[PDB]
Amino acid sequence: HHWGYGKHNGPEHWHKDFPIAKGERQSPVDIDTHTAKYDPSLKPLSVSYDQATSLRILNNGHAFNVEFDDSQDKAVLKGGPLDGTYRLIQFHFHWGSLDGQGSEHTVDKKKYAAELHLVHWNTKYGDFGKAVQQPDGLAVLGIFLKVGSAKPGLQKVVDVLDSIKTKGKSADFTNFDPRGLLPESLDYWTYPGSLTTPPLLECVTWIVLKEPISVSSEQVLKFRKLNFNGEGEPEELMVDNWRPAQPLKNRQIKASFK
Ligand SMILES: C=CCN1CCC[C@@H]1CNC(=O)c1cc(S(N)(=O)=O)cc(OC)c1OC
Ligand SMILES: [Zn+2]
Repeated sequence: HHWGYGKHNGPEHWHKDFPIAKGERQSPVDIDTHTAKYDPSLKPLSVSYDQATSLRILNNGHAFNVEFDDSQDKAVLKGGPLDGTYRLIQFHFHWGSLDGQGSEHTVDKKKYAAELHLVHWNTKYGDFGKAVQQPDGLAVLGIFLKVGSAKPGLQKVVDVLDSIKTKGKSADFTNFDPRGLLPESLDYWTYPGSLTTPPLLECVTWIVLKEPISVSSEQVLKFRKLNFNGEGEPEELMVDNWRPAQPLKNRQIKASFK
């Protein structure tokens, strides 16, 4: 009886195995655009993905993760609210059964069709497992997806999903360029928070881009053909793999833009 996104094991149950689920800095949150304050002291974010080395794509039973070589400073996130250098380890998405839900963060209670998370770790802690034990260990770049025009830079991801339908399947996924998943603007909101999956560790500086990317209906329909189950098991479509907004508590969301 492991955690997941069903009736019996979904987000309202997680606190029993992971009591931090009711903690002081949980994610995701609703971004109230009228209460977020412009912070002129933040910087421009620096997203340096030209040397990124993707390796593999894995269906982990929750989402699919595109994994990178993080054994050197190749694809790194710096600036904005961050001090130091954060290495890209993996990206994944959260999405819905229908276009009106899927994102984890919300904007004035608006749900997007999906949300991309680019997960990076703070090199001062040496490895990812040490970083997730620190309050400043991870930086997650979050990007909303709306349904409209296709995202050309996403199609290589879409076209490999048939090969990783079920939990525990992986495929070679070399030479994928994550720059093709970014919107034009790097305007963002930021706040201190958590992993949105168990173990829900309070180790994340969240950086959520204001500008969504557009993907096609055909692209997101291919996300919804994945399976939470392993091969040969009763089919459970991989949909609605999002945690809902959590209480903001004693936190301020800051804006990089006026
Ligand atoms: C070294 C320990 C930390 N490990 C322990 C098992 C998962 C946890 C790592 N969690 C993540 O990387 C992880 C984080 C997120 S999220 N939405 O960025 O918090 C999602 C995910 O899979 C959809 C993840 O699993 C790979
Ligand atoms: Zn995520």
